[PDB]
Amino acid sequence: PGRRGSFVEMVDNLRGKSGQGYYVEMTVGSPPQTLNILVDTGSSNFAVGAAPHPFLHRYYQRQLSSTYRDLRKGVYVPYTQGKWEGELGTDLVSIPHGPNVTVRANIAAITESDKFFINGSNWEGILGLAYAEIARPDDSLEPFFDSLVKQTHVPNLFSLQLCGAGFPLNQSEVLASVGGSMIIGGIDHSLYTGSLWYTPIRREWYYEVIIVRVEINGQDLKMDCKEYNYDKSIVDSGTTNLRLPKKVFEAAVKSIKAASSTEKFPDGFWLGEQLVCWQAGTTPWNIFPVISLYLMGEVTNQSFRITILPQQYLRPVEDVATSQDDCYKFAISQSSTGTVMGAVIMEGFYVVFDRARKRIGFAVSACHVHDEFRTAAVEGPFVTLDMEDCGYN
Ligand SMILES: CC(=O)N[C@@H](Cc1cc(F)cc(F)c1)[C@H](O)[C@H]1C[C@@H](OCC2CCCCC2)CN1
Repeated sequence: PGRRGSFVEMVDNLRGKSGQGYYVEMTVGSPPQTLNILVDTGSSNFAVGAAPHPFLHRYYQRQLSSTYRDLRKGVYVPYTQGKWEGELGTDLVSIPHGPNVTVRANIAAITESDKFFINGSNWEGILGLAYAEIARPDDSLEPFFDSLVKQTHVPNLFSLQLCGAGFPLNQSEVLASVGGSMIIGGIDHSLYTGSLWYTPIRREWYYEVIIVRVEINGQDLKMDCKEYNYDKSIVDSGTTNLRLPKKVFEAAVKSIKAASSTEKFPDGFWLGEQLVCWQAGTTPWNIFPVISLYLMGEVTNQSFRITILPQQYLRPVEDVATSQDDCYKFAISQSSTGTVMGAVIMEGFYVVFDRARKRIGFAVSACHVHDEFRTAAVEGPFVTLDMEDCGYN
């Protein structure tokens, strides 16, 4: 059958890009104050700029909201990239291109920050979509999505289609372009092709999953599967890269270098610091390998795999000389806090965060970037044994 799209009001409600984040429009307070908010499945606090900042064009003004409630408590959140400090309160919140509901939610009003806001990102806050376990100050601060589900009839699920352009976008182009969809309360069948395959959420804190095998162009990386999930593996729209545990990163880059060895790239490229450029239209996608991550299935002893292309893990960037060349940075990097399946990997797929059934679904995205010879893929099943042993304790 033809796939129908039943969530038209929410399709195309995101803007942004992998490097600076994808955001959704929200309103806070009464009368409504419109703010653009970063969608972050890797944290659990809803927070907004609430004081002037050189990178903010607007911010939440609590004194102008008749529905604001002061919780008289400070909050601090330290992320990988940056950090902020603020003041807790609650207020009425809505998503204009979302469900037609208004809920009272916890809001951290950011008063101080460091390396948090991004110049020209066009967002002024963050929506942490993960679970209360990782909320600051503690798990008693109910996250936004929990409030939404408790106060309304919205089903306990959301899905994300992050759309990478495959070329650079300046601030103006981001403003005028659609960056994807966040479907709150459902799955929109127009956003993917093929089947949805589900992996269990191991524990409800981050959106933690278990990787059981890694291949580079079909070649098994052949590491003990616990290495892939040391000390966790998470699905995170708030991180740009695919980040891998140090040892896995070292093995994967050695394999990616070997597969792409018809061209030599500088160390700075592989360290994700330096861009590489090709003459317009000549990027040699075919010399770079595909990367497959096998994920634990819902059926005992079954796994499935998701496969990405270099069009996902090579992130388009503007040249230092703004020429006609096509330039990119390598968007796979090392981590000391486990695997992070960031935005550049989520760009290949429509990802379903099925909280009700404690599982994450993946399907090939209808907006993934590819070429005439290869596409991203989601395939299965594979008979995989002792998959629970892949989890790190
Ligand atoms: C690059 C990075 O830090 N991304 C942030 C969002 C983000 C985006 C951005 F543009 C600027 C930022 F400062 C932050 C994500 O949350 C990452 C961070 C890491 O979780 C940390 C814990 C710390 C304890 C509370 C829960 C979160 C995994 N998910």
